[PDB]
Amino acid sequence: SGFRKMAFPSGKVEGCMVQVTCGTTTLNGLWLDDVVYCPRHVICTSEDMLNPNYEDLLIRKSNHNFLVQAGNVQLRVIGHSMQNCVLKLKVDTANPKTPKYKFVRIQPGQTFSVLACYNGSPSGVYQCAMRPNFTIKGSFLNGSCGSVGFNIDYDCVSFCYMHHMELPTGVHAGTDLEGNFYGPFVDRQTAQAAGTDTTITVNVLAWLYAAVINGDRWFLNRFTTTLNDFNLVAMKYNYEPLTQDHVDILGPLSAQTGIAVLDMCASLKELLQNGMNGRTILGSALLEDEFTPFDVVRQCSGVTF
Amino acid sequence: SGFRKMAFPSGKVEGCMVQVTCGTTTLNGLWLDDVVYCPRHVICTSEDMLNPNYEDLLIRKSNHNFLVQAGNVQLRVIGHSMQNCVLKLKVDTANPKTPKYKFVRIQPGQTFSVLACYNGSPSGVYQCAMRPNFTIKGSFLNGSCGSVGFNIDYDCVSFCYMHHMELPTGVHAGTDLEGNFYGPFVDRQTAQAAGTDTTITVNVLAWLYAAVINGDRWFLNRFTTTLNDFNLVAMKYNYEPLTQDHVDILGPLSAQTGIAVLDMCASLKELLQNGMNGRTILGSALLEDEFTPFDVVRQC
Ligand SMILES: Cc1ccncc1NC(=O)Cc1cc(Cl)cc(O[C@H]2CC(=O)N2)c1
Ligand SMILES: Cc1ccncc1NC(=O)Cc1cc(Cl)cc(O[C@H]2CC(=O)N2)c1
Ligand SMILES: [Cl-]
Repeated sequence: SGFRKMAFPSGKVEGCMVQVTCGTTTLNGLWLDDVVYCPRHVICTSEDMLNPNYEDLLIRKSNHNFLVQAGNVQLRVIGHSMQNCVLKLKVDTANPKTPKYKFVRIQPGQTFSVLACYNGSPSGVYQCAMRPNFTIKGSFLNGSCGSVGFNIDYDCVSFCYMHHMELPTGVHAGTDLEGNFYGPFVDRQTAQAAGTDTTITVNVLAWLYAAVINGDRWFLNRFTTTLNDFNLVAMKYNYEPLTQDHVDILGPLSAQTGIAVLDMCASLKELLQNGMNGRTILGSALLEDEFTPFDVVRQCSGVTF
Repeated sequence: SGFRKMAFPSGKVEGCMVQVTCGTTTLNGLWLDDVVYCPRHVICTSEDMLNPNYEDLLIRKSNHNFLVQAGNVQLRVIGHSMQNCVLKLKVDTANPKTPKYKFVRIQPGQTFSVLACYNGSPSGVYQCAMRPNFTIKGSFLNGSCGSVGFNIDYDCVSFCYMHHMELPTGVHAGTDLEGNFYGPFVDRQTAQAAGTDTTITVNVLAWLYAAVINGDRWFLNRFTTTLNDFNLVAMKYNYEPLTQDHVDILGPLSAQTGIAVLDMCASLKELLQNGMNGRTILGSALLEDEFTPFDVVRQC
């Protein structure tokens, strides 16, 4: 019993974190095999950030301009190249702690664990979701750039996020490990704002199933709804549309609890139109949308890594 | 910016998790140096769980009755002893992954990270607080016993909790790493109930300071309060009394934000009276009490 916002065990990722310094800027790097990945903005001064020409800034750098520190050992940089918004520093040593890994680009609503780092040292781990507006509501300070997001699928770490910046609203933006930004953001010190966010409907339903599994049923009702009527209500409340794929994905949770997906949608519609009436669900007075259906199944069944 | 429930990176603890089997029972163990720590109830059968006599059950076991598996390697048990409710299995190999560590017994309101495990394998990491009623609101299933709670301030892991059982309300009870239970609980399947839980007042104040540090001030007011008047009000909402120790602990956060502790207490009194009126504080519609003053300073 119990339901917590749970991150993946971070050990496999901790063994990959290094410190990258270029001039006065120090941030985090991810060392996998003989390459260290980090935000390309490590090469910028404050003035360069206003309007950087990264190819021009990079051509002026030599290998010895990048200091990479893994623990208390300095790694030798023997090459450097840029892929989109990520800098790749070739090092003379393959990371002996390199886990089985892959780089995956996730979709909005998908969750992942973030290993927040400063100076190449992991400080904390938290679970979060890629918002529909492509930001993450992370917890990051200056020096956290290069911190990564990941999932574990069996014994393989799938790296999906690298931290680059904080927007004026306090939310965060970054890229996949191929350097492609999530969202309409650019790596430049310039006026940028996140689009209006929406709630991840399939995740709220997953969390309502988790609440039922944990003995919280007050919100259930005798009603059902069509997918189209539910989507009309979802649009009204700034909830993401629910597709048939979402319903299919909620199939196992629906079969385990005996609450059809459209039956749970009728509970969600009533919750949206009426509120919770002073009550809570899993210790929350708001509808939680940062647990996917897979996260709920994983936590309620004790899957290990 | 941002404020999350943040756990410590679990790597240092993952390298210590092992599987311990005694007969038909399998649970988790914590392998540090040449000793594996685990709940002593691993030696119980179904028939032993209401009134086990652990000294009697343990005297009947030989070293080879305990199977310890670290990854895909079986560790040889060369000794065994019981310390309170923890069993200590001496093994023939020191854990090469043993981090710098210590055992610390925590007080209610203290937070820690839990590395939930099954069959010696880590499943997930989350953040917990030791409730005022000495239980923890964890996420644990059958097989999670022996999973541990810890803090890693600097590079030293301070182990503070070892999971032993789930009470009928769904909350969890366990011991420190010296085997002493937190709370009035016993490792027996006899009827046990947690005392009425209360909100950790000092932690709610810490989190209100975190909200101010992160730019939110809507809940502030022009009022102050005496410590005694605050406690008289707060107790009516099942909040823990705020002591002068707590007021002192909030000193740095008070000095950083410019809001006196009793001034923040008046905000809390008003929030308890009015609720949030459709507003949120750090993305929450309820008052959060699982961040300590130390956690707020570390994260913000
Ligand atoms: C200080 C901090 C805190 C947390 N996480 C990260 C950081 N660091 C930064 O944001 C530094 C930075 C890097 C880039 Cl590529 C762009 C940038 O300005 C953009 C952000 C916006 O809206 N204009 C600023
Ligand atoms: C099933 C489960 C789920 C999560 N975490 C742990 C578990 N396992 C247990 O609770 C097993 C267990 C061990 C002990 Cl030492 C005592 C016990 O019964 C006490 C609890 C109560 O009210 N009487 C029960
Ligand atoms: Cl609501």
